[PDB]
Amino acid sequence: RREIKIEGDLVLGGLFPINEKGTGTEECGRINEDRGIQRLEAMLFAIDEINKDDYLLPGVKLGVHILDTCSRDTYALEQSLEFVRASLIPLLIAGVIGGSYSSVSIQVANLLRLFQIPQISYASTSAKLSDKSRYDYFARTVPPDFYQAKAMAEILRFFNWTYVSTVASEGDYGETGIEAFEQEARLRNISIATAEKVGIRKSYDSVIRELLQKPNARVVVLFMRSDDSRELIAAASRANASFTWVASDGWGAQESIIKGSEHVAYGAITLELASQPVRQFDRYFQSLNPYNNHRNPWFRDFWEQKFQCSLQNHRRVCDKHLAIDSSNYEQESKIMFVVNAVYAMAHALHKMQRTLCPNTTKLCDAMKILDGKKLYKDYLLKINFTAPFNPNKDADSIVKFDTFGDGMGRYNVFNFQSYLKVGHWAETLSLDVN
Amino acid sequence: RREIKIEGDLVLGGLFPINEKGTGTEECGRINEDRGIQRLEAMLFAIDEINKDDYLLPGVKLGVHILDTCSRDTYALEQSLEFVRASLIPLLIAGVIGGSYSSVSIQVANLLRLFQIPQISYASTSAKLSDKSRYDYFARTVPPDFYQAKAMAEILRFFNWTYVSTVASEGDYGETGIEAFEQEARLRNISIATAEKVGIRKSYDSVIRELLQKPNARVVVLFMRSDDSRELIAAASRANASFTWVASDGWGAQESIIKGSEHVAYGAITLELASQPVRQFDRYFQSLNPYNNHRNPWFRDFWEQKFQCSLQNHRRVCDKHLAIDSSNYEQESKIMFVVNAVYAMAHALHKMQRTLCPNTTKLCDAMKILDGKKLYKDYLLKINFTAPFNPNKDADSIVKFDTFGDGMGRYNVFNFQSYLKVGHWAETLSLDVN
Ligand SMILES: N[C@@]1(C(=O)O)C[C@@H](Sc2nc[nH]n2)[C@H]2[C@H](C(=O)O)[C@H]21
Ligand SMILES: N[C@@]1(C(=O)O)C[C@@H](Sc2nc[nH]n2)[C@H]2[C@H](C(=O)O)[C@H]21
Ligand SMILES: [Cl-]
Ligand SMILES: [Cl-]
Ligand SMILES: [Cl-]
Ligand SMILES: [Cl-]
Ligand SMILES: [Mg+2]
Ligand SMILES: [Mg+2]
Repeated sequence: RREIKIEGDLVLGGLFPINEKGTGTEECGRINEDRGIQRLEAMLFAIDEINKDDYLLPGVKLGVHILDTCSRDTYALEQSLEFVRASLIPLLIAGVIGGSYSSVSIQVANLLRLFQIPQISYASTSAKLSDKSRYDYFARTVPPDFYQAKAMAEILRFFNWTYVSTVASEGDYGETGIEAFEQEARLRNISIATAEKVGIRKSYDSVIRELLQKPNARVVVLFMRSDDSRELIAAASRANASFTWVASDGWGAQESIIKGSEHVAYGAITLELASQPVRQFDRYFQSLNPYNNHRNPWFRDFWEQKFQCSLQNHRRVCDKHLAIDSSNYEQESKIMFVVNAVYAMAHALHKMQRTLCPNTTKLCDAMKILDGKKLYKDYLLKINFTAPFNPNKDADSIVKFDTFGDGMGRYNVFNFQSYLKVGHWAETLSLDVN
Repeated sequence: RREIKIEGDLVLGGLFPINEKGTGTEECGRINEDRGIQRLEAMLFAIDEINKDDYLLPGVKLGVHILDTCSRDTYALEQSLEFVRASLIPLLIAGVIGGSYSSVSIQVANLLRLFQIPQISYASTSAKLSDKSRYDYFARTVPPDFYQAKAMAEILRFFNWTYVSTVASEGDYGETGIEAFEQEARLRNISIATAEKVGIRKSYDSVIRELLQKPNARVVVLFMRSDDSRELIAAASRANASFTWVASDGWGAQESIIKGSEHVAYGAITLELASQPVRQFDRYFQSLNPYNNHRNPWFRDFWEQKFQCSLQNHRRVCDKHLAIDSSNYEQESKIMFVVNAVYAMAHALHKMQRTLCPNTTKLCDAMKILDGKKLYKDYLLKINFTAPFNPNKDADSIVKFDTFGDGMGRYNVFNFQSYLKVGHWAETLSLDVN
């Protein structure tokens, strides 16, 4: 199999959806450029930055064992066995960075707790992962999706919107989120007219009718995914219904949802995961090409797929001058979370080495037989640090986890006109005038 | 490491506490003769009997991969990695037989569900293992300890004992059992005077006083372990209190508990796991000696430890004529459960091969890429068969599992005089005149 194995005094395992879930027969499909290639390179970028940082793990070199998940649960577990074979050629696995999808992260967390291997995910937002009776070694730099509920209800409780109607998607997201919203609304005196769930355009048209049948609530709180949100706005367009929507990140600040139904959408309050681009990362990512990137065994497949050419005769040959640049690259939204996950692990290990190895920077016999239980509970859960590549080194650039290992809730608010950043929800709400 | 690896068309993995949990530093201590050696040999005995049985898996040879757990959770998981490395030299692991202790079985179940490997335990009685949201691939031939509660309360509800007092041990056993009793008593109108829990002889003496403080209940339902039960009867002896005890298998029909306090114990109704000895097994077990048993790599250690001699110079040499016989061997209480667990797996696989391989006895390509999900839910959970070595082939010799994979509740009742078998509790109660 394909992998990135780089020796180090301590090794962080990594799991990324380098490939899309394979079609019917096959395990893996094409290369996931954004969630796969970029997120993987952001790990390598952070490891490289930590290994040049004399104030972080000055005498401990970080190594990596990066593996593809193929955006599948089973494939990720088979791969994860490398991290656990080690725990017993396999390396000194101090922790695991990943995965992306929550189904992957859940299955990996299930294997990892058995061997006391700390795990930080940069993208898995399911609420299930907050259950420490099941995922006791899991932590994440991204907040759980249920925090959007707390935030959305605060946007209502500010604007005193007490009589509100709700629509929710089917599955883990909609159901766990809306249930969290209901409970947070009940806590803040807010009432529900109709709780419509959604598993044909006529089905969404039926939901709009039930939303009209209670004309008392103008405010409709939405906790749906992208495709669901887009077809319920077109369903509100067909019936020409005028509702002020307060939607989750499934809608967010994207054009996909509002395409051809802009009129019915005006003045909708949406949520989006606040993230700041890692500038130094853009420079590193764009500098990569098949001539300089031999350490990534997927980079040639990535390149060949991106530029639709062959590096190697009925295929068109790749131009030696092709480049990842401003015309074809835009930093993936979760890069900041990948970098912060890697550094949280580095910060935890650095405080551990500092404590367990008095009068040395080097990995002493105590750290050599790593107590994962101690690393997670005593170091990882107790670290707070300014994000490494955040320009404004303020209180909202602090990387910390609550008692459940969940990252800090940081969402932005977006008004519709044209999406406009009308505020944020950190621990508390913030809005302007729109 | 030490192991029993025997090739077969299908392989059953096995886990047994061959060694006692090691002292402080060490992982493994001495050889557990009864729960380790015997239970392991009962697996090998059943595999041998199935491989001679032309009506059970006629054209599929069962192989084994038997490993030591060292009566530890971590050691069992490290070993279990052999079963999962296979699932991907490692063999075709169709299922796992074990472990003994519930902490071992819980940790193994946690690894095994990930790889869809069915698991049958012959001894793990914890209630936690009935939770299919956690242990979805686990089943057991032994019933969960909480069934004793249902049975004990029926002994009260027969004799109309409605005003009853309770004492419970600390930990998984006492607490889960007594809570199950309370709920089953509340269902049957029975009331509780004092619910005394127990984590010094004076501490048990305090409990007896609280039991006296409510002189209304003569009946005291006990859900404690052996050591706890023995010190609460001596505590009732010191204070000279006369209570009719209705106790769980922690007390059962053993002399250990009643030693020096026989008077206070008279007329106590105790529970014990009903099991019938496997006669053909006694013949096989006693026939074993270091000359004929090379397949068990622990048998020389077992022998050397049992007879306190060396097979190999300051140690006394083993007499070539020493033998496991009536003077030193008594079939371990759970042997029947080991044999039944192995056969339930064989019966499940046989019905699977029969269905998935029309017009052949041999392992066809469908069975070669085994669906553990199907084997467990569709075959293992749906098998019912007369116990292989049970003389009276009646309805109480049926090996079956409920929807949670739990084996059939079969306990015996024991009156004190001298312990006397005064009845049984199968699905319903049965008693005589005593
Ligand atoms: N938030 C995610 C999570 O699984 O927690 C969900 C998926 S996105 C998706 N695709 C279909 N439904 N949802 C992935 C996102 C990311 O990789 O940024 C994580
Ligand atoms: N019933 C058991 C289970 O763990 O389910 C409990 C232990 S016995 C024990 N020793 C200390 N406390 N309890 C073991 C018994 C067996 O091997 O027959 C299984
Ligand atoms: Cl993933
Ligand atoms: Cl979902
Ligand atoms: Cl065990
Ligand atoms: Cl216990
Ligand atoms: Mg450094
Ligand atoms: Mg046969």
